[PDB]
Amino acid sequence: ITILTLNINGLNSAIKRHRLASWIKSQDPSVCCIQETHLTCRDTHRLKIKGWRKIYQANGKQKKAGVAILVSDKTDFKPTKIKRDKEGHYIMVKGSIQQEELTILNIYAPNTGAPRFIKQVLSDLQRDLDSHTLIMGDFNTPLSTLDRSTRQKVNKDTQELNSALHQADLIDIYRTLHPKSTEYTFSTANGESKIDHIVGSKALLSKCKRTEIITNYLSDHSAIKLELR
Ligand SMILES: [Mn+2]
Repeated sequence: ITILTLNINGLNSAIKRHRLASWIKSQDPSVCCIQETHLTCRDTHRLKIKGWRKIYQANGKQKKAGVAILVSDKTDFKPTKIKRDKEGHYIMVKGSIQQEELTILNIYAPNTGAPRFIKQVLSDLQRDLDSHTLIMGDFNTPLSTLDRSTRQKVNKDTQELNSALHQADLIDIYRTLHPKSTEYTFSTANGESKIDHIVGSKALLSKCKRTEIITNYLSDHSAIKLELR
């Protein structure tokens, strides 16, 4: 299967929804984690993509944040649990694909206090984390020195997040498969950073076949795609 993460930078326009649908069809992911749909909980019906009927969403009441997990019609996904943030910053979906269990946590961290935010979500969802977990999305933080063009060491709050990840036997899959990578998923006029991530259970590393970053015209973030046995 293929799993794809993208911060879409809003889906309140028909044109954005159309171009996203075309891009998804082309990429043909089994499961797609989207951040920043900007859809209100009253507007979630607006997200429909032919070929991806099962769409699980977490949304607040304003046109900000918002996350979705889309599952391909060709994927026989059998859900077992879905947990939605009432504020629209994360959604967890658990289930199986051909008798292989998978836990996916789609996260959009705020641009201030991100590593603290992510650490708190991990704590809140501690009982549902497992040895077949993927945590993906826009963490709004580096995880290691090479995740920023500046090469600054990550701060204390980020170190604390990394320790919490380590205690859960979670690793940065991208950086594990590509240790020397100086790729990025976000930029500004003066620098670049890899703030979008695929984190997962140590036990899933054996199933992780390939991962890559995908630049695109849709958003101010590049996507990350993972192929999983
Ligand atoms: Mn944004």
